[PDB]
Amino acid sequence: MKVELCSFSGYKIYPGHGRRYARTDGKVFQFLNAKCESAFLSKRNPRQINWTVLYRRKHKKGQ
Amino acid sequence: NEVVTREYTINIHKRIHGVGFKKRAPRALKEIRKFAMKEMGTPDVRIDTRLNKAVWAKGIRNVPYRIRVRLSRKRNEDEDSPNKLYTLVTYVPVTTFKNLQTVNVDE
Amino acid sequence: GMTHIVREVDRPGSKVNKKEVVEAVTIVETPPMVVVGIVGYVETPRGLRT
Amino acid sequence: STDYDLSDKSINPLGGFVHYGEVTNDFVMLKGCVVGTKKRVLTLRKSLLVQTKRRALEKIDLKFIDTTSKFGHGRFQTVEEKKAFMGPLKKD
Amino acid sequence: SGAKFRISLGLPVGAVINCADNTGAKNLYIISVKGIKGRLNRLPAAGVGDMVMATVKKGKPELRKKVHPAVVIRQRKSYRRKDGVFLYFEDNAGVIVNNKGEMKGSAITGPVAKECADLWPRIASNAGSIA
RNA sequence: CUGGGUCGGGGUUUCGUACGUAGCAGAGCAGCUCCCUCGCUGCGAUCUAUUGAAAGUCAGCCCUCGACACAAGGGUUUGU
RNA sequence: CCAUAUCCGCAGCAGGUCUCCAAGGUGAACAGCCUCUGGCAUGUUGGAACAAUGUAGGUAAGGGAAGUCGGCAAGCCGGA
Ligand SMILES: [Mg+2]
Ligand SMILES: [Mg+2]
Ligand SMILES: [Mg+2]
Ligand SMILES: [Mg+2]
Ligand SMILES: [Mg+2]
Ligand SMILES: [Mg+2]
Ligand SMILES: [Mg+2]
Ligand SMILES: [Mg+2]
Ligand SMILES: [Mg+2]
Repeated sequence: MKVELCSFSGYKIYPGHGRRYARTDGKVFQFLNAKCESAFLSKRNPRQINWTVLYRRKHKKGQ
Repeated sequence: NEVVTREYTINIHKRIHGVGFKKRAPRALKEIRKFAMKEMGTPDVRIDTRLNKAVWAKGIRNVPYRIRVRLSRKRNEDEDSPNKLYTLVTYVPVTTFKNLQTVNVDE
Repeated sequence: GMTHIVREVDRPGSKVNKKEVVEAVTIVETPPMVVVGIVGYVETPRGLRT
Repeated sequence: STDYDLSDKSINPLGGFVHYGEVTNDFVMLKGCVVGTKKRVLTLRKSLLVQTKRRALEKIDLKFIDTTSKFGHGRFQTVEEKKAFMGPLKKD
Repeated sequence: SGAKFRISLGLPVGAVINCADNTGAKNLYIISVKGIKGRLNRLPAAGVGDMVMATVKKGKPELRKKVHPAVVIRQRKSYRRKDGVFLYFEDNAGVIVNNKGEMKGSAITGPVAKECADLWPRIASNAGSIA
């Protein structure tokens, strides 16, 4: 088994969950639930969405 | 002991649940009437109008989720019906329902 | 209740051999039973009889 | 706990089993699915046939078991990882 | 000497997938599939790896008004691999072949699915990406 | 089995960061006059800090043993 | 009285029967949506629970008329 990280957020995945997507340019993305997909597909940058890891690292939230 | 009063808080959201938009608040008052009847073993119940206003204060669809009251037993001073006791329900206004218990008031 | 499980596979001649798979299960609770009594039967041309 | 993960975890999910409770007893683990609702009583009988097909004779050794909560979209195995990831909340 | 491992079918008859290779085609109107007996009032669906019979609707006059075989390479309908992952490819695409499985063009655009590269080796060679 | 109910507290989980206060953040603005136009009445969407916060969470989710009373009573029939 | 109860329709019948007066907001507008003056108690009865088939409304992964005598019905476009 391998764990993988979501592509919109940076949360973890265990191997029973999720979906995977392969845009026809020759790239793949992992997603964890319908919430995150719809965000990705609707062309939203995760650095505003304040429940994600990237936001928390950019605004130095925590520490 | 047989003339007594005390305070409660009630969760309406779990008693009215699954009901349509034209029967929610009216069934609240029925439930309240059930609550007392099982609580104080009395089949006679009155309701104060301040309480009714509170329930209908956001219409008939949207009914608040919790509320506090006061119950009182009484002994038919100016009434002679086949019942000898009656209960009474009144309203208490509150900013927050946190951490509150069923206290017993003494007067 | 129910859940799922990962295991490894040693079915030979397959396309999933020496690999991992994912599959569901059911969980069944089972304390130990207790014996209280006995009953003995007998065989007859109408069937059995207690 | 398999022979591989070696985490001090139980079979019970987070938030317990839905509509049932908390298992504190010996259990068995079946492949697939069964009849009936939860909390229902089952009977488990030995097979009346002979078993020679490889798909019956084979043997198994597990690697991983999932203890996510089923009362939503579980994403953590245990509370301990839930805390180490997030951090200290207003429970201070 | 393996298997195929049934998957979820997405492309019934009446669909127009796009073609990937470099022969001149743009569309492929499906008309039937290989390997279906059938049931009353059911439509013969198709998936990845499945070989089908197709016509062209946009391309060169030399190819139109004729029947060809084709093989499917990408679909948008989620399907399960035995590793517990569901997958999809943004589009529906095919390529033209002959009976024996030898492909007619020389190149392929985009990614090919693992589930057809196993069966058809000649397609697998000409593909840049995979899965 | 002293039990089960009502409220409460925790667990899980859904959406996505509450009112207020502070801000030398803020396109600009004309009034004030200590002309200061960073000093102010302030006009002002929006942004940042308190704040992964607030709100909801069995009514057919999990656990408690914390508070409250309550539970011996009723009615109709049955013979080898 | 002058009409979803005083008129005709067998009846306090969802039918039909000539005219006058005519506010605030949005908006091109006596359109449609909310309100004040004035009027009413849901239109010949009520309570409990949410099975089947119905009538009126809605939504649906992938494909898109392959359905059917027939794109019938629904849906798309819709103002400046
Ligand atoms: Mg679940
Ligand atoms: Mg037919
Ligand atoms: Mg109206
Ligand atoms: Mg009525
Ligand atoms: Mg009438
Ligand atoms: Mg559809
Ligand atoms: Mg036809
Ligand atoms: Mg036909
Ligand atoms: Mg029409």
